[PDB]
Amino acid sequence: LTPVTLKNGVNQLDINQDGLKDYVVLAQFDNNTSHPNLGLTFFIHRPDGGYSIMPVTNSSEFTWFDYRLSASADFLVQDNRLFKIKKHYYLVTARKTEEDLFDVGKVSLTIYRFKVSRDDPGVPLYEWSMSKTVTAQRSYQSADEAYQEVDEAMLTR
Amino acid sequence: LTPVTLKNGVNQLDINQDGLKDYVVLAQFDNNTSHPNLGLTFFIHRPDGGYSIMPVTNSSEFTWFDYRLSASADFLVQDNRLFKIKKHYYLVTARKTEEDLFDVGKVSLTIYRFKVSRDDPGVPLYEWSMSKTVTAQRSYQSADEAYQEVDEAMLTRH
Ligand code: NA
Ligand code: NA
Repeated sequence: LTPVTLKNGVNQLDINQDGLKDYVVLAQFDNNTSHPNLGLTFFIHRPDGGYSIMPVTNSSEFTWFDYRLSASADFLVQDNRLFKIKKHYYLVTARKTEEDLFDVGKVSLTIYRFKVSRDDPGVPLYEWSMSKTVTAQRSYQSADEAYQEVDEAMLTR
Repeated sequence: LTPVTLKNGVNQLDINQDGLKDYVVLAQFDNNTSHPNLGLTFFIHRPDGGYSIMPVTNSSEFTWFDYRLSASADFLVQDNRLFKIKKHYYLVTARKTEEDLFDVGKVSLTIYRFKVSRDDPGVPLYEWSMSKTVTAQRSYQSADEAYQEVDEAMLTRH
């Protein structure tokens, strides 16, 4: 188990383990605040030379953004982070789940697998598909603190 | 006007023309239909080394997609294309404007120019800002056909 660090911009990773390097692009949306929201955009390299942009699950968006409560305090309400076991990549969303998002609180970790669907019309060819949601053991100020609990048994089924 | 030649994937182009290469990513949304939806995603290189993802104007999205009337249609209702005049880049959206999208019809061309809005409250730092919309002078089956009318005079403000 490795959490996967990402460089600003293009990261060449082989998310679907087929020998062609894909892109994970790490960028931020700058709309002029102290803590711009970082977003991840996934592009799967196709053998025909095209790049297939992956959707956000349960969304019409194609970039996975972090979320912060307002312009102001330095903590995350929602975060995303990539993990890898051997050749397999997993995307994990950490989210503060209590009503008072400002306080130290419970955090849910949603584990997504890479899923290829080749088959049903109108379904994405390449998507992140939920495998497991767990509640972190500790309460935290910032969602990203929960990733310190992620281990091999939590990612796999 | 010949459009900007994009390769599939990352195109390293200096969109705001400040000397730092930015990314224009050409990709497709594959959703088990007869046609992929082609999309452009823009990332502006910042001095601190970060990349700033540009929003789609008047939208919650961050990729500019082409659009068809239905899964199997062999024409576009909406397209986007990059052009360049001297050092400036212009994003041009072609859209079929009539309710009856299936028939040959009027197409609009919305020209966007690059705009920086620095330290301005809650406004995107980097955006495509509408310069002008023009109605193409011929009616077309597919919106991308109207790019044949694009020229220097259409693109630049002065
Ligand atoms: Na790959
Ligand atoms: Na630039």
